[PDB]
Amino acid sequence: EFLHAQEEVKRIQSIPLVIGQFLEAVDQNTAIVGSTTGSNYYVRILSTIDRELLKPNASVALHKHSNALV
Amino acid sequence: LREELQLLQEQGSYVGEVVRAMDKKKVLVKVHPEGKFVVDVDKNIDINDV
Amino acid sequence: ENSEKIKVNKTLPYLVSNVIELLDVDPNDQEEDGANIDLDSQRKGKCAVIKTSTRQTYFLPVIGLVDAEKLKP
Amino acid sequence: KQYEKSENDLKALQSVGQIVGEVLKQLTEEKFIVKATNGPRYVVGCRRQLDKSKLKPGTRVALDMTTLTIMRYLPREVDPLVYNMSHEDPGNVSYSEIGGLSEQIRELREVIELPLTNPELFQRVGIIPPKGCLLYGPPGTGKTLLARAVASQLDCNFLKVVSSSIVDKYIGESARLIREMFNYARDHQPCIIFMDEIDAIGGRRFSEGTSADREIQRTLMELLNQMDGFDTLHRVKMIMATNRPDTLDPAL
Amino acid sequence: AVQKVVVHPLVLLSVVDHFNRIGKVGNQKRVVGVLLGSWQKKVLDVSNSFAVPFDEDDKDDSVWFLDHDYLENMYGMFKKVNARERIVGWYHTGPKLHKNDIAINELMKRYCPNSVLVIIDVKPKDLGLPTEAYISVEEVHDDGTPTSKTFEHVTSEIGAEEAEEVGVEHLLRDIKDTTVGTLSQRITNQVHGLKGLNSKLLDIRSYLEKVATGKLPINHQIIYQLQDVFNLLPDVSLQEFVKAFYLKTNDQMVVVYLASLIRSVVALHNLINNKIANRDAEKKEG
Amino acid sequence: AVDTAEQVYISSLALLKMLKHGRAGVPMEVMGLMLGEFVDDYTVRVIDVFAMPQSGTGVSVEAVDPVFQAKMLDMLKQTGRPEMVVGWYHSHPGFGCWLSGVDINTQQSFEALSERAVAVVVDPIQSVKGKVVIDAFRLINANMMVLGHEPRQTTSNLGHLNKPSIQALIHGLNRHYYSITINYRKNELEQKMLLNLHKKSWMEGLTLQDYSEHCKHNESVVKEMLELAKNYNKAVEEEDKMTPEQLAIKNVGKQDPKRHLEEHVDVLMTSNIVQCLAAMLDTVVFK
Amino acid sequence: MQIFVKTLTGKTITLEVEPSDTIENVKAKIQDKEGIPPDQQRLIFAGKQLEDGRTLSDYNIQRESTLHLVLRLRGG
Amino acid sequence: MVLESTMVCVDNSEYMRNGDFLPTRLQAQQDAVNIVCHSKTRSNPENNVGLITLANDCEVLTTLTPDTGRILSKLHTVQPKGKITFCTGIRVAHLALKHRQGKNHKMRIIAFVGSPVEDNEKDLVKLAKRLKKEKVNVDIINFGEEEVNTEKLTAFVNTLNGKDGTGSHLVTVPPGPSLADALISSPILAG
Ligand SMILES: Nc1ncnc2c1ncn2[C@@H]1O[C@H](COP(=O)(O)OP(=O)(O)O)[C@@H](O)[C@H]1O
Ligand SMILES: [Zn+2]
Repeated sequence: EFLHAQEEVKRIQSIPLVIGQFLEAVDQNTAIVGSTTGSNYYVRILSTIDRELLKPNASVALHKHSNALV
Repeated sequence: LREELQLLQEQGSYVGEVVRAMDKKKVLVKVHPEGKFVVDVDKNIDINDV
Repeated sequence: ENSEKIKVNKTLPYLVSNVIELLDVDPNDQEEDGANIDLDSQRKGKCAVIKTSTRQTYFLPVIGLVDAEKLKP
Repeated sequence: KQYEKSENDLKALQSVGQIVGEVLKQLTEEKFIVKATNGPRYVVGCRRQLDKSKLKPGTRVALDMTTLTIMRYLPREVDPLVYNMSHEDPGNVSYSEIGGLSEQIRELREVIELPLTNPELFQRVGIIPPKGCLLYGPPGTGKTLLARAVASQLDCNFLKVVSSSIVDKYIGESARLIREMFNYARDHQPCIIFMDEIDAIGGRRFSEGTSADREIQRTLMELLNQMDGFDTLHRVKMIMATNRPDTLDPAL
Repeated sequence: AVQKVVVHPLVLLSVVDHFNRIGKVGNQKRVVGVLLGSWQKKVLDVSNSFAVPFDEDDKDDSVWFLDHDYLENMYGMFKKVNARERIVGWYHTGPKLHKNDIAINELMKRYCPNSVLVIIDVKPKDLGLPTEAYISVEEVHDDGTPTSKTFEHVTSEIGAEEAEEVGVEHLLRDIKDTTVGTLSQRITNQVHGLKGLNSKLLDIRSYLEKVATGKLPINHQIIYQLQDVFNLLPDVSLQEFVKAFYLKTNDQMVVVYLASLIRSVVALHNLINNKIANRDAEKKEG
Repeated sequence: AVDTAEQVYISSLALLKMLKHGRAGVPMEVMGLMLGEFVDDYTVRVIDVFAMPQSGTGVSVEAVDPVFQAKMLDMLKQTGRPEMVVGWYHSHPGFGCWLSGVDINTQQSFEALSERAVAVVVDPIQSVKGKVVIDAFRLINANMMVLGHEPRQTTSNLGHLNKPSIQALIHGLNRHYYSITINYRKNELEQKMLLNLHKKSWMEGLTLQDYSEHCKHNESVVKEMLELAKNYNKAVEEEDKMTPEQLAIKNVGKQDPKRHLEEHVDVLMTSNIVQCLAAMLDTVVFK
Repeated sequence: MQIFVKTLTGKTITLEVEPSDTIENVKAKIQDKEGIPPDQQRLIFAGKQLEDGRTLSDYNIQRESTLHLVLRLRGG
Repeated sequence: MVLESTMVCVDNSEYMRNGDFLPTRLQAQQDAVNIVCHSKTRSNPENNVGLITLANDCEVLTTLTPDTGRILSKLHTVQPKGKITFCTGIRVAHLALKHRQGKNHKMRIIAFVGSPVEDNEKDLVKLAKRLKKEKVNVDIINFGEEEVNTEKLTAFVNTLNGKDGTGSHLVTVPPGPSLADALISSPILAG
């Protein structure tokens, strides 16, 4: 059921996705990204993303409305 | 994980920099691009921590 | 009834803009039904690209209530 | 007949414009990274039948307004200042009208007219033909008049620049014309560039003067790049004219 | 040659509904329909299907019906709604193929030059891979057959597409499954493997007991082509093959011996990290 | 005359016809009819789904000639049986699966002809390989906006399957229509073959992959597993007394002991065991 | 005279008309029994589209013939 | 105006290749098909016509359709070559007309036999009582040569419509070379 639970999260991408860049991380599962819309946010991240991919200031995807790390 | 799908359909938060605070539990913050705002503090934070 | 309907959807407040250039796209080879759209390749005439006053470029295949001959870039 | 015009306008009303953007790269078979011209970047998809091989890094597409997906790949922009100097010259009597300098009339013919009409003789000796020339002299000797008779032959493939309306009020945006010019000169293959009176944009050098001079010199060095630089040129000829050649940059 | 076909999972289900349409007769009524696919490559694709009326008797299997007029109009509709798609062949639902099944192919080779059948099975009593497909050639024999015409086995597999994997595997939630389980599928795979081995041997001796004694044509088919099967039969435990298991299995034993030697140390980290966290949260609480 | 707790039965062929027509016509609304039977006054059952030739825009979609319509149903009667239209469907690509202002305009057209005409919404974009976002709605009058519309004699269509989503009640629920529940009926015959379509023959169960690459893969994986052990000695010994949520913030980055170390052992286990055990059976069984 | 309007919902609608009547008057009568406006109505007689500018005698539609009623289907 | 489904059984065996009718039997039996399709059209457009042959294969060139222009395309290059085959020729018309679209239409079969049949009387009486069990009326028109002064045919028609039947008839041949309109002078209505 936990592996069925991981797959059902994945509707959140669905490709109308916008692109930001990763900046910093505060604590467990909460970080800061710099969007390509000019401004700067304080977002939440999914438990799915492997944490080895972080800090090159990586290119990241973001939600449109709710603006989280996806 | 099952609860999580609603919580990330929820709006984010801005980040800004405190210039300096003033009286009556307010500060003065330029955000990133825009002007400076006189805003409210939370109930969990203190004025002296700013 | 139509000239009444033209009056309604042609209001006064407008956004002005610039005609950047003009084009003419051809049709394609295959258009299967079910997913058939007239916008894709059912028009072979003229077409234009427009930048607004808000620094935003737009593509429109249907020109509007003007003539493509009278338009220059 | 007037009813037919109204029915065309009934069809015309429900058309919705489309977003213009450029393809950055291909992520997967159905995921694409594009960028709107005004700003931010997106992750998109095509429809089904768009012939996705033609989508390359650097091409231009049209996007849906709401679904925000790729509709059609399109050719390259033109920046209609170029259209204001491409199809703008009116015709002229040919060089039988001019006279008294038939040496220089012949001399221009080998650098422009011959190596595109007859490229074989240059390959036989084995020497690349020259690229650009320079006209100079007192005013009223007919420097502008000579270029009109050359332009009156082609009348389709001739770019004329005043070399003074290039400047602007912004910081970039004067180089951005020059990149668009040579790229338009890249697309059509046998192009002719004509810039009268370089002395506005030309100059020589200043020992760290006004920042406004630095805008001119950075604009000047885009020419010194894109005449020699990395990318070589083919069939691109540049006619240059001025009154005083002493004030010019020796690198030019 | 075609050398495999690719069957999307929208069909194998758009056949069984048509078996469920006329299935109220219960006893026997074979479903025959029209198959739709892609003129792709040497490899071929299968996308869509539809039905066609068909009936046939029990004796004198030469009385059968394919409405050409129904086949012209309804394919003319599917050509109208879909220009990408054209015909590739046909199917029937019969568990074992019948004697009638060659003249049906000989009809519709005038539609596609290589018209291919697909046999499906609504009831796979075999728990193995169903829905196998054939193609007809000519193999004129030493006996003097004017045209030795019999179908040839072609391998096949179930296709996949991004939209249909969504809809199918949503419907798999009515039962439980371990696709994520490593080595739990694997142990079943040799169980599902050797069950297939025993099933083919019980079938072949039933053919072999009949042709030995009393009644069957003893013909110069399988009886020596199956003799070649006995010719291979490797002699496994002999002179130098012993030095293939004692030089190569003990290679793979060391890697397992390495992997256990770390897995025990990894689980030993979780002891001390828990035993520190146990008593030191206790001794500060008290 | 009153409503109830209604229930939308399906066919398994229908949902695959729903999304594949929806996915292939993704950037616009694609339309189709829905074909079934009114089994009682309480539940509804669709068994068939077909589309029609269409013509669309970016904002609207239209059908074309109705001579396709009656001739389609005619040739579905003579092959199989006759049946009944029950409603229709279309897509809302990437939207909040909600009846639009034109989508509602074709419903007083349909509810006046037959009573319980169901509008069905599908989205092949918010649907992942785990689960599908299917949706079906039922128009209600505005003249009975004060009077009750359902008698509510059970709990099955009140608190089950969700409370209505915030992006769908912003247009709809419970104004101008009401939602309806959807389940999945399954005949035994297709249920048995929907179970087994990911298995192979005994050829796949009895392979021995190849011993050159299998030793090469073991030579590969152990080699970086040495390097993972090099990094593992440093970090476990290190342990700055940092109250380990601060250990849990300095590890997002490039840091990865203890995570690949469990991983590659699992790969080296399941590869070597099956490669041995299948080679065991090919001697015991064969000759 | 009587006619028959057969829907795709298996429903038969009978209408008392005249052979000289226009099609839009028949579509008005369908609106009189249903409330469906005539722009949302399509009429098929023997695989043929019917036009409001003609009459029933133009298509040789006579007493107790069978029509086919298809509704407008635009969403969006 | 009445509701039926015309199933015509043409003859392209070899015995049609002679001239005991005036041009050739082929044009003689084609003109018989010309007058019956106009008969079924002017009766009722709801009626429909399908054809079958009695050759080595019993070929459905047209499945049952109300349009007759397709049938007239099939009658050209009919190739009158082959063996007459009878016991499966009714059987392929038997199971064909249970796949009709209008079940109010009566299953009526007409047959054109212009070749000698080698049938047994036992094989046809099995077919005759088979047609009793499904209530099919067949009117056979005889051409040319066959078992002359027809035996096992009048016996077949009578054992088709026995026990208060007489909806099925047997129009024998007029043994004379003449136009096909004189052949259909009595069957212009029925047998
Ligand atoms: N060689 C010549 N023959 C005839 N007319 C000439 C000649 N040279 C100059 N002119 C006259 O000069 C005018 C153009 O001069 P222009 O080309 O502008 O000189 P410059 O380019 O040096 O300023 C023409 O109108 C023409 O009448
Ligand atoms: Zn909509």
